[PDB]
Amino acid sequence: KCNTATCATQRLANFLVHSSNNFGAILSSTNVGSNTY
Amino acid sequence: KCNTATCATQRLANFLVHSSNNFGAILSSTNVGSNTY
Amino acid sequence: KCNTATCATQRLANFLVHSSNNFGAILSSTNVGSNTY
Amino acid sequence: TQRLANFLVHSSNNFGAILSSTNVGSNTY
Amino acid sequence: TQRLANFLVHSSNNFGAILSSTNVGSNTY
Amino acid sequence: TQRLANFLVHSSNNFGAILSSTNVGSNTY
Amino acid sequence: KCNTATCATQRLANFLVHSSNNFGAILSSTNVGSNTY
Amino acid sequence: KCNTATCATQRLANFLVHSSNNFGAILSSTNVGSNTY
Amino acid sequence: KCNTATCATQRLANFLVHSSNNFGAILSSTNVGSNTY
Amino acid sequence: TQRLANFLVHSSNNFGAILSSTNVGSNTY
Amino acid sequence: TQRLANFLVHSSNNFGAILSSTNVGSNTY
Amino acid sequence: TQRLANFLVHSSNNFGAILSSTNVGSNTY
Repeated sequence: KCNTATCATQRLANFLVHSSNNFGAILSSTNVGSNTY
Repeated sequence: KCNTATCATQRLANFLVHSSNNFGAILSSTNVGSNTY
Repeated sequence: KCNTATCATQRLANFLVHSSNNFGAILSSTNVGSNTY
Repeated sequence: TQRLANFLVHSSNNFGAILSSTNVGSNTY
Repeated sequence: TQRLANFLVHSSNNFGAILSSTNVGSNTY
Repeated sequence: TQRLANFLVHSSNNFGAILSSTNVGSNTY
Repeated sequence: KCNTATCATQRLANFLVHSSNNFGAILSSTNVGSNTY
Repeated sequence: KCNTATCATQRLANFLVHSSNNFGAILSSTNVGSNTY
Repeated sequence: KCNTATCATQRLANFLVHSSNNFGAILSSTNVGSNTY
Repeated sequence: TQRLANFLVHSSNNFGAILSSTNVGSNTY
Repeated sequence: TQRLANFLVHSSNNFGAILSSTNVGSNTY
Repeated sequence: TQRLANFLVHSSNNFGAILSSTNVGSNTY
């Protein structure tokens, strides 16, 4: 390939595997800036 | 390829796998800026 | 390819797989700016 | 035997500038 | 035996500028 | 035997500038 | 007057004299909530 | 007056004299909530 | 007056004299909540 | 001797909910 | 002798909820 | 003799909730 001069190479292999198998109950509440009076 | 001069290469391989298999109940509430009086 | 000079190459391969198989109940509420009196 | 007398006088005299804001139960976004 | 007397006088005299805002139950976005 | 007398006078005289803000129950974002 | 019992008296004499004699120039600007772009 | 019993008296004499004699220039600006861009 | 019993008296005499004689220049600026960009 | 090449691609794919507020020069009272 | 190449790609993929507020030059009272 | 190459890729993938507030030049009272 670069036999003679100045050859730069960045090799990036990124693999992401997000898996959620929910055989059940997940409950979530996000209350940002909310208020209860 | 770049036998002589100044060859740059960025190689990016990105693979993302988001999988959600919900065999069940997911409950979610996002209350942003909301208010309850 | 670029035997002589000044060759640049950005190689980007992006693969995204979002899969949701919901064999069940998902409930979601987003209340932004909403208010309840 | 209750003898009750209540006398109330409210007197307001503005000779200038009044600015008022009340937000019982508001939300400003 | 209840003898009750209630006297109320409200008197407002503006000689200038009044500005008022009330938002019982409002939302401004 | 209750003999009760309540006398209340409220008198406000502005000769200049008044600014007021009240937010019982508000949210400003 | 109240020789025997339970006499109450509130005596209020209020006198207000606002006088402005302007032998000259008064300039005033009230800009409430106004905006200039 | 109240020779025998329970006589109360509040005596209030209020006198206010606001006088402005402006033989000259008064300049005033009140900018509440105003904005200039 | 109250020779026998329980006689209370509050005596209030209030006199206020605000006088401004401006033989000259008064300049005033009140900028509440105002902004200049 | 200027040789100029500018290539720009903007690609936006919403698969869900987007809420946006911009107040360049506003005032909410 | 200027040889210039500029390549820009912006790619945004929302798969969910986005909320944004920008107040360059605002005032909320 | 300037040979210039600039390559920029911005890629954003939200799979969830994003909340953002920016107040370059604001005032909240």
